[PDB]
Amino acid sequence: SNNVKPQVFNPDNVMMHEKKDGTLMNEFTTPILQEVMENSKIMQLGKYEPMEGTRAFKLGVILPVTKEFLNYTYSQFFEEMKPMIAEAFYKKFDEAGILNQGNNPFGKSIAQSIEKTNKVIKGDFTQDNIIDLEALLEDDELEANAFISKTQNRSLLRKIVDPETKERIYDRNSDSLDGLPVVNLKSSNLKRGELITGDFDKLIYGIPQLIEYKIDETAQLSTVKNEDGTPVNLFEQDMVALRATMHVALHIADDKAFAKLVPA
Amino acid sequence: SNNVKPQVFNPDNVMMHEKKDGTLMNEFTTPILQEVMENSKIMQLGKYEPMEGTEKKFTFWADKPGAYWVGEGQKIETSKATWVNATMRAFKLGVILPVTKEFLNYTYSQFFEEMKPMIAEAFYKKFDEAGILNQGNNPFGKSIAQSIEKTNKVIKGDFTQDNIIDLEALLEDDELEANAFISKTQNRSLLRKIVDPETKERIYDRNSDSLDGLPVVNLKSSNLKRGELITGDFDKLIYGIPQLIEYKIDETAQLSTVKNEDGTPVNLFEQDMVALRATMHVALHIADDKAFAKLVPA
Amino acid sequence: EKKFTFWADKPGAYWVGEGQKIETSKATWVNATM
Amino acid sequence: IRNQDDETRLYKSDAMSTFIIYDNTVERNSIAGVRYLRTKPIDKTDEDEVF
Repeated sequence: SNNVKPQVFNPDNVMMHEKKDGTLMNEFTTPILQEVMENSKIMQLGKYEPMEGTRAFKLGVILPVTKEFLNYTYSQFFEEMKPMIAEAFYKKFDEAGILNQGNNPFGKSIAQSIEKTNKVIKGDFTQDNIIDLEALLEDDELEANAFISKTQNRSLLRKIVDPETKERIYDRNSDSLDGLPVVNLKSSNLKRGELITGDFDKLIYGIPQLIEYKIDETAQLSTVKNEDGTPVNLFEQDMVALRATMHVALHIADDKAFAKLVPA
Repeated sequence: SNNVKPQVFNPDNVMMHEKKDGTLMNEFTTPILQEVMENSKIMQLGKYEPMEGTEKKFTFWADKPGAYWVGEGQKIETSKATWVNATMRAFKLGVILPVTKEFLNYTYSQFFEEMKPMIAEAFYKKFDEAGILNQGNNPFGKSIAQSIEKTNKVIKGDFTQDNIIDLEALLEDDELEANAFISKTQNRSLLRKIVDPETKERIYDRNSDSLDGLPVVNLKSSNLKRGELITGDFDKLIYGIPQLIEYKIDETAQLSTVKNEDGTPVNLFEQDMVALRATMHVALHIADDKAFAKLVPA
Repeated sequence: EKKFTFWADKPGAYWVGEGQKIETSKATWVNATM
Repeated sequence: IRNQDDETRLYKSDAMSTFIIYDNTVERNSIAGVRYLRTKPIDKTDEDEVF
């Protein structure tokens, strides 16, 4: 466009070579992934279901980039970013299926299963409360398969020792509690003192369409307005965008197979 | 927003996997086409003309020199030749079919391939009804029905050996001979029940679809009424096709003619849609407005 | 029991001036059962 | 390849569509080879991107 000051976008999601203050990221050193890539927990715990068609829903995102940014600041951006989109989808799916958060489209979730069956234990972390949590499952002939926890509570788990064998019930190196593997959730919605468990073979998922990536240079982005309010034209403004889409489907075969421990 | 309900469009031309009541159309048995695909009757009867550009020029002799008896040693009078020019231009047919990605993956994977025939058929019919009947917003300033209107070369009355002979004679009154008939299949009932009282032979072949020895072509259009019949020297009807049906599928552009529920134009990329565009260039020319005649019920 | 599906609407077509906006049209089908 | 007519045949493989994955050791034995090709009709209707 004819604006010589950098283009203000609404929302400000477009990547730019020149900051609002006019700083130019020339000779810019490539970032590094100081944190490890996260992985989908319900895809780790749950049972895969061969599917076509069906109930699924579509995840998607579009990342717009200024072609000056794509030429001078960081040429390999799109290739380095595909892992990061896949992570964002995994976190969105996990948060919907487990915690019933993020405007989940399904009418099914572990949080709803637990809230329906009222299979909740009020209490602090103790060997007796861990056993009670497991017994809420074995009452209905179902045996716990794994634990889901906020990583920030290992400080509580290390303080529990079996008064018979006089040893730690929690193996901090194996990250397994009472012999069962504990998976960690990075999401902000699962609180410090909360722990979830169930026979995750009763949680079923499917993926009709794996992540699809298209890169385009001539679409219009009606969802992003120029400062003047006109929609962004990729070609006309010399800009590029990447579209990612995915389909996921979720089913819970037995909603009594999950139990939750929560602070009193 | 995270609004997961499916997008309503206006007009409702977009194909979709999900009905807005929440039904998904899995296990969809693809429709089977019953009816036969119709050919262009203009391409059947008329004369083709190779046409590279969007326009074509014709030139014909018009005047031929006289001749004089001259006495021995008299001055030989001069004479003169003359020519005339005519021209024809092309017009573009087209249509677009919009389809949602999810439909085109989970309901009808082959959908665009089974549309190409029906699009070709729709183009042919649009062309026939334009050139023959001057119907359907004829782009050309030319047509059979319009030549008939300017010449008033119309016979009034019932299908009879009398009127059909008169109809064909109306062409040789201009030194032209009829070459075929255009009729509505509804009326072969009438043609089937007319017989010569003298030779006691029928004028219409029910077996060969020949009327008075000339071939009959049937229109499927509803504009040509049962009681109406058309004839002409169809070698005088010239048509050209600068560009055969081109198909292009697009995954990225905008369709302004279809609007979202909120009134925004449909963006194919940003909405994850696919659309098929078909276009064709066709040209039509009446070489002699007098070469056509029509029989109409009184 | 038997079930059939037939094409029920043919897509329209339009005459379009030089660079005029081409309009859209839709096919349709109907279901029958025996 | 051992042909259907039971004969040993030798065919060149295009460089733009073939590559080999080698053992990481200094010996670099070839572990596995791959070939991949775009499959298309000549009418170029739609998605060229199937391999």
